[PDB]
Amino acid sequence: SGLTPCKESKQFAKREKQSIKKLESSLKIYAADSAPALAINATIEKTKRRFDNYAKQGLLCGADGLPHLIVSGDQRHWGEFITPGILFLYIAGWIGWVGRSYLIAIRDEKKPTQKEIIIDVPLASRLVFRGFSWPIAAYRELLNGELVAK
Amino acid sequence: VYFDLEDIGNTTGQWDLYGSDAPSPYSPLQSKFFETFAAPFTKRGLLLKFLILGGGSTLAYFSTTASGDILPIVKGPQLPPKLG
Amino acid sequence: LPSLFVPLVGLLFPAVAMASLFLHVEKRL
Amino acid sequence: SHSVKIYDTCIGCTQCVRACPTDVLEMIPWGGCKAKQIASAPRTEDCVGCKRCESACPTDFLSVRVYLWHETTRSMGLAY
Amino acid sequence: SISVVIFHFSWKMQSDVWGTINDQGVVTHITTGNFAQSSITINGWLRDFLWAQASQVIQSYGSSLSAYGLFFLGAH
Amino acid sequence: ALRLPRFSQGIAQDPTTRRIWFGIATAHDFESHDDITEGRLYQNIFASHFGQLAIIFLWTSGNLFHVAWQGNFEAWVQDPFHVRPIAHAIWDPHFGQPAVEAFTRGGALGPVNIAYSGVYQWWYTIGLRTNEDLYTGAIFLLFLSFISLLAGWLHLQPKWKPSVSWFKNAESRLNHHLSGLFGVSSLAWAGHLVHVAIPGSRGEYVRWNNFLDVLPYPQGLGPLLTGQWNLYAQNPSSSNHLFGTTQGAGTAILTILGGFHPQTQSLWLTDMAHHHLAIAFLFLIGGLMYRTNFGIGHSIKYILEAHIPPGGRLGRGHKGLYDTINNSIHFQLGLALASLGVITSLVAQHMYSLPAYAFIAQDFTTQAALYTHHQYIAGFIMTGAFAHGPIFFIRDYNPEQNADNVLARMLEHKEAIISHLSWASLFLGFHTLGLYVHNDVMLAFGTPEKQILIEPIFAQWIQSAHGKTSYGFDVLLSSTNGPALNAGRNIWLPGWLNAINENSNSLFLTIGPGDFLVHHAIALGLHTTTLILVKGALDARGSKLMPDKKDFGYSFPCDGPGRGGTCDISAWDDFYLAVFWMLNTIGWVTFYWHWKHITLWRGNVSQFNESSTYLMGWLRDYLWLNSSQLINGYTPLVCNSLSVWAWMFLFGHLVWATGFMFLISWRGYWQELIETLAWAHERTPLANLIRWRDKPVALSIVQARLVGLVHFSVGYIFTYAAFLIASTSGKF
Amino acid sequence: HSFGLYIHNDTMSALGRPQDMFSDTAIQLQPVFAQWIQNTHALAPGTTAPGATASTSLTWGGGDLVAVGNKVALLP
Amino acid sequence: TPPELDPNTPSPIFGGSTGGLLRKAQVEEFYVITWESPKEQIFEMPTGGAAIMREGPNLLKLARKEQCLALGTRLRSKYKIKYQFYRVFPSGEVQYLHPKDGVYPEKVNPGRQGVGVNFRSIGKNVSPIEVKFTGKQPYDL
Ligand code: CLA
Ligand code: CLA
Ligand code: CLA
Ligand code: CLA
Ligand code: CLA
Ligand SMILES: CC1=C(/C=C/C(C)=C/C=C/C(C)=C/C=C/C=C(C)/C=C/C=C(C)/C=C/C2=C(C)CCCC2(C)C)C(C)(C)CCC1
Ligand SMILES: CC1=C(/C=C/C(C)=C/C=C/C(C)=C\C=C\C=C(C)\C=C\C=C(C)\C=C\C2=C(C)CCCC2(C)C)C(C)(C)CCC1
Ligand SMILES: CC1=C(C/C=C(\C)CCC[C@H](C)CCC[C@H](C)CCCC(C)C)C(=O)c2ccccc2C1=O
Ligand SMILES: [Ca+2]
Repeated sequence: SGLTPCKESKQFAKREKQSIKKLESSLKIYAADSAPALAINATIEKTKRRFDNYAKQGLLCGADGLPHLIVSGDQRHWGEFITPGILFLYIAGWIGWVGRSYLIAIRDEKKPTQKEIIIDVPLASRLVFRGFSWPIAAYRELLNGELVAK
Repeated sequence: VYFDLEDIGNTTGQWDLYGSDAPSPYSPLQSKFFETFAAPFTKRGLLLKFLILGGGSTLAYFSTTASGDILPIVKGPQLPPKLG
Repeated sequence: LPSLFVPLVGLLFPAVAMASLFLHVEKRL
Repeated sequence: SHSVKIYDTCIGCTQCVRACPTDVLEMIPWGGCKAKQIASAPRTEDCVGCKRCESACPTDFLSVRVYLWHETTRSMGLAY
Repeated sequence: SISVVIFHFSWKMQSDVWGTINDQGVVTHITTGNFAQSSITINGWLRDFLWAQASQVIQSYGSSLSAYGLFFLGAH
Repeated sequence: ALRLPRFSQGIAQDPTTRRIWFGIATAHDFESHDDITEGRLYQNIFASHFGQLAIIFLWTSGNLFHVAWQGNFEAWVQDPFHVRPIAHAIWDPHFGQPAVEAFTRGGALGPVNIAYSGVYQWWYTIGLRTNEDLYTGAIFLLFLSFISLLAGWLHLQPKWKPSVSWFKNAESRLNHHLSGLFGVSSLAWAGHLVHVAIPGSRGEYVRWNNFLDVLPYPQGLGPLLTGQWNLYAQNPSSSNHLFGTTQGAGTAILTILGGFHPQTQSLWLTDMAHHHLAIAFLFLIGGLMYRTNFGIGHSIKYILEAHIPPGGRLGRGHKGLYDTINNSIHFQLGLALASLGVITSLVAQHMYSLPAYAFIAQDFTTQAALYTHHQYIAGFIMTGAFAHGPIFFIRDYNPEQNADNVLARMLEHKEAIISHLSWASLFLGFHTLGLYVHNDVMLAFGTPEKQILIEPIFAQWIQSAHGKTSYGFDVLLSSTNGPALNAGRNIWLPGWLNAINENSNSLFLTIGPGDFLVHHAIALGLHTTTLILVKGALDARGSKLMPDKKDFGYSFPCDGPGRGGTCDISAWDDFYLAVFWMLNTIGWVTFYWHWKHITLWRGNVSQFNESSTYLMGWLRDYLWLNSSQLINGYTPLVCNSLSVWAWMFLFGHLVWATGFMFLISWRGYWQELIETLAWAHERTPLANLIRWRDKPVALSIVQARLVGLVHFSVGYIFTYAAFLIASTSGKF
Repeated sequence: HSFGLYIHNDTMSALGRPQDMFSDTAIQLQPVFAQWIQNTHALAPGTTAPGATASTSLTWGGGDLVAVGNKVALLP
Repeated sequence: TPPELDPNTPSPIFGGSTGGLLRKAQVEEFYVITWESPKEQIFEMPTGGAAIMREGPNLLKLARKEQCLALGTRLRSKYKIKYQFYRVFPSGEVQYLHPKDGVYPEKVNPGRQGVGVNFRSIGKNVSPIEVKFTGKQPYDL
């Protein structure tokens, strides 16, 4: 954390300033009441909103003038890494768990490959929401998690 | 065209195609001049040595020279970066 | 000017070496 | 030349003998399978090593194997 | 073959054909007629053609042509 | 025998041109030679070893001779900062007049090459001062090179050849290599330092003529045997000390000041004499652990047999592992190369950060050259270590004799090892590339604030622990109330803290988000290359696709198109694959090193810190930017002294791409092409008077991959070297 | 006889021997057959093809240039 | 049973091809394949393009053998024909190659004796180390 918060970084302010002037420059050729003008003014308003949020959410900045992320585990920045991540692992786990629920449903059947190239959508729709409680995979792990043959 | 075990050579096209077999068209004496003056180089081995030692030293000999490039010559040398 | 060892290494040694290798390689005991 | 071996795992299908482009293998009487025949490599001097034999064996693991060895004119497939 | 053909085109046109002309007759070609003296060398193609002209695509970020900058690296 | 190569009858009976090719690439594979025995195996190697040492001694002898005869050195000693060291003289009749002018530098009389190996700083630091010193040194090595050949010849004679059991006397060799080869050598090196090197840095010249009636120290060996060794650190060189002179010169010969000599920016000579003296002790006492002929010591075998964790979680542990290694020379070479490869990188990473030679840090091209040099050597060595490992599994590994020991269990759960290495590579690859591309898009859309720049605070935390003031953190050695600080207080710490916090040197450089990304690239490179190599080793003896991959050996072309197709299925071939990845890995490492350093020397660490976070930056601000003076070596308008590097630069590109031919196009195409040329020659008048003695054939399947890889590698190395040297030396 | 000439040129230039290169200022390899044709199409209108007023292409024009805006459209 | 012998039998109609014999035939070996044709027919030459079979006995000289079997195999199917091929050498000795044992190799014959067969099949072969330094090889066993 050898950095300075973005709220109080001159370089971070110079970037917002320089960016807006560039978009405003383009604003000149199109005159006022105009489609491009409204499009550029919308980018400018989207630009201000962006920088505003970064400062607002206490993100440090580097001498470069750009925010940098802390992933150490520090509590002030869970938003930077840890919070989104857990969110990921939830979804990743969801997808994988549902995907594995399908293969087991498919495995003891006729031609199993037939449903791997042509999806059983009724079956899939039945199993998709099981991923919602996928971290109760843990309780499968206490018993039938993985194969004993290997 | 043919195929006889008797004559395999001929069977497998071992023909001296463009061979002459004609007598020597070279005038004699001329031949004899060349036969006595080029004779030392015809012994092999010795020719190999004559060409290596001879060709080697002959080459060395042109070690000596002028308008090759043996002259950095009177030209003020640059420094030319941090210097040196 | 000793820098005339260059051709010797540069050419003579290589030629001799090549010729010799060539001969050893094509030899049929 | 190359080295080619056969194993009692052979079932006498005879496919390699049919697969070979240079007539290396042949079938001989045997009593280890229902076909009562087994492959043999009596002419490994004419083999090229293309492994068309191996490519045609249905045993779990090949019952005919080709171990590429010393190269000869015959094995190098040279018409010159 | 085709790659050295289209490079033959691109350099020849910019160097000897295309360019700015004003109302005095003065013609100023894009690469300024360096094809004759520097396309005859592989280092010349590396330097005066590739290195020199690739500056636009590697300096296109932030510009309207940055998609070309992305496809440049993307294709590498 | 009959003809070449007569170490192999079966290959001499080859009527094609393949006999010559393969006769050269198998000349050192002694085990595959005809009528080979274990006796002749160890004897041939032993002899080759002397031959190798002879070449090494001869090689260094050449450098010394040429520096003395064609190099300044003496001129360099007076002005280290402002004199370019000369490699040797250039005599090339192809040289045009300009080239002769442009190249005559360093105050030479003719065209010369400028040395970038750094032997000048080394020999100046070492004590060497004039050319006379260099000549006698060259003579000495020429002598050592002779007695190497002489000893190699001697032990090939029947009455001096050593038995195989002599070579398998492990405990004796270890007791001697640790105690004598490492210890005594290091002990005697510190001797040279306090006698010649240190006094030489203090103006007094101590050679053979006067090293007897001259003391290295006033108290002169009295305090050493007394026990009061502290006297040798009583009066160190001053902070205003000038190297080679008495201005500021002390008397100390053994110190621990830490940090750098202010003038030379290198480690204190009195720090290094002490270093080797202390080293020699742990080594001297260390080489008395194993048993010989005096009834004391350890049985290495018995230790391994005794190291079996109860509850058998490692099975039978290390039992039988002694003979597994002592009988297999490949296992020994593998261990040797792996260990050597690691300390080769250790050398690289330590010599740029902690320079030991006077005035070497100021020479930026030399510093760049040496680092890149060793990191590629280390890289090549590492792949070889993972090559003989496989070879061991195929040629020497005895399954029954390694039953259920740690080595066997590796093969037992090989799928688990390989799959996780695959996961680690996939994880690193997906995100490192992912983050790089994300940042490139942000820069493309002109919004750098949207980048993902992760701060490497773990490593920043380490640097703080070392005492770097940046980042804050208040870690050990960075905190006033730290037991670790007050413990080393005013010993090595004042010198260390001063050096680590100097902004010029490369001692623990400041790192940021750009450093974070490249390191994961590096991590990616390591994991993948290992994944390739160990998958190769653990599958050398077989797989599901080829259960009997043994019986076929280390290197074979394939197993045909059956069972799906089996190209590049041999353990030799994944080596072949891994070299590419190792070249890619070291490439990332040296790109990282060289960019970080040229921006530092330029005083512009800003350019690196802001451009190394997206890949366009690397292409534009590192490669495209620094290629300017290089590619202008020769011009439609002129030629420079950098012309040779410009030529070599293309040469590298040429060799590199030429290798693509052997790697992309395969054999059957060329075989059919050649046989049409075989037809042509026989059917051409005047030409069919001349017949070939060896039948022309296409290069073999494996040979192609070897030839291709060599080109790819040669091009790789020669291209970057042309760029590294030119871009650096052009600017310095 | 195509690429080898380049490598020759690279080596001679790097050795500071521009006069030993294959170039217009040294050892010339003037493509006279294509040049003669080029000239023939120039003298084509009026002479060979009387019905043709101007040349087939401006690359055969010789002393004719066409510009639109400030940019060059085509020239010999 | 004794093999057939030859040879004075005619050869097929062809115009000439570049795939023909070379010096190898003259100094190393060359091969001959022979067959009986019921009709005068057209066939694809392995070395060349197209040739005409001659009704009755036919003789063809090819280099390499594989060429012999490739053509012969084609002769067996396609049209029904019986063929044989020999190895010539340069001295004049000749050697009967295929079939070589009465019957074709696909069909089991009692006369034949096995060569290169390992009764311990499987990949039950020993590790290379076991034979290290023993001229042997694991498969040879
Ligand atoms: C270290 C090795 C080496 C050395 C010492 C040389 C030296 C030379 N080269 Mg060669 N060259 C080499 C490697 C080498 N080259 C390689 C690897 C290539 C392939 C890229 C070439 C391609 C090359 C070309 C295309 C040419 C040269 C030319 C030259 C000459 C240019 C200087 C000059 O003009 O003076 C003097 C010019 C002379 C003509 C003097 C002639 C020298 C006399 C006749 C020597 C007598 C013959 C000799 C004894 C026979 C060899 C015996 C030996 C093998 C045992 C010079 C003798 C140029 C040349 O020779 O001009 C035609 C030239 O055209 N080189
Ligand atoms: C059911 C889906 C599924 C599940 C649960 C897994 C699980 C796993 N994989 Mg596999 N993988 C899959 C599909 C799946 N994979 C597919 C389709 C491919 C072909 C691209 C691969 C290729 C692959 C490789 C090369 C590796 C793994 C590895 C692994 C292991 C480590 C985690 C990982 O890196 O995965 C990463 C995932 C990928 C690289 C591919 C993405 C998989 C997609 C997104 C999921 C499939 C979605 C499916 C269509 C859903 C069907 C819906 C249904 C209801 C109709 C883990 C056991 C690694 C391993 O062996 O661990 C030690 C390993 O190296 N996977
Ligand atoms: C202590 C160092 C050491 C030693 C003693 C060995 C010893 C051996 N190696 Mg190992 N190896 C090593 C390090 C070492 N290696 C390293 C660092 C690597 C990674 C690159 C390898 C990778 C390797 C492979 C893949 C193989 C071996 C093999 C062998 C065995 C046969 C060697 C032979 O006869 O071929 C002779 C070698 C040559 C004749 C060299 C010709 C090819 C080289 C590479 C080209 C030279 C470079 C190029 C020309 C540079 C000039 C360019 C110019 C423009 C400047 C032998 C036991 C072989 C084996 O296992 O036996 C079957 C095997 O295939 N090694
Ligand atoms: C730039 C070229 C390139 C790239 C990208 C790769 C990438 C890879 N190599 Mg290869 N390799 C290369 C050159 C390359 N290699 C060369 C020249 C050689 C010498 C022959 C090798 C030899 C080699 C070997 C022997 C091995 C690899 C392995 C791998 C994988 C390593 C694990 C990893 O990074 O996970 C991450 C994956 C990637 C970085 C590639 C994914 C590409 C994108 C990001 C995927 C997303 C697609 C996106 C949605 C767009 C879709 C397009 C649309 C049309 C569908 C990875 C796929 C190892 C492996 O298989 O890992 C287990 C393996 O053992 N490589
Ligand atoms: C046609 C182009 C050409 C040719 C033929 C040469 C030739 C030469 N150059 Mg020049 N150079 C060139 C272009 C060329 N150069 C260009 C364009 C530049 C940039 C301006 C330079 C810049 C340059 C410099 C700075 C130097 C040279 C030097 C040399 C000489 C090396 C002497 C030597 O070591 O002997 C023999 C060659 C070797 C020992 C290296 C060969 C490496 C092989 C491949 C090793 C592998 C061998 C393998 C085991 C097979 C062995 C078989 C064999 C024994 C038969 C040689 C005369 C050096 C010199 O003057 O000598 C002191 C010198 O320092 N050149
Ligand atoms: C004290 C210290 C430390 C330490 C650390 C450590 C502890 C270390 C390490 C390290 C390590 C841990 C290393 C490693 C490594 C490795 C490698 C590099 C490997 C390899 C290998 C190979 C190549 C193998 C091969 C083989 C095979 C495969 C088969 C069998 C045989 C053999 C074995 C040969 C720290 C820094 C913390 C801190 C500071 C100081
Ligand atoms: C904390 C933290 C950190 C660190 C961390 C770590 C270091 C850790 C770890 C880790 C680890 C070391 C882990 C491990 C593991 C393991 C295993 C062994 C696994 C497994 C698994 C499985 C079996 C799964 C399965 C599944 C599921 C569950 C879901 C979906 C489907 C599937 C099937 C895929 C950091 C600093 C970065 C950041 C902050 C925070
Ligand atoms: C071009 C090519 C050939 C043909 C290449 C041949 C026949 C190379 C012949 C080498 C010629 C004679 C020149 C070699 C001279 C070199 C400078 C080597 C130096 C000589 C010694 C130092 C070794 C193959 O046979 C082949 C096989 C399999 C995959 C790819 C390829 C492939 O790409
Ligand atoms: Ca520092």
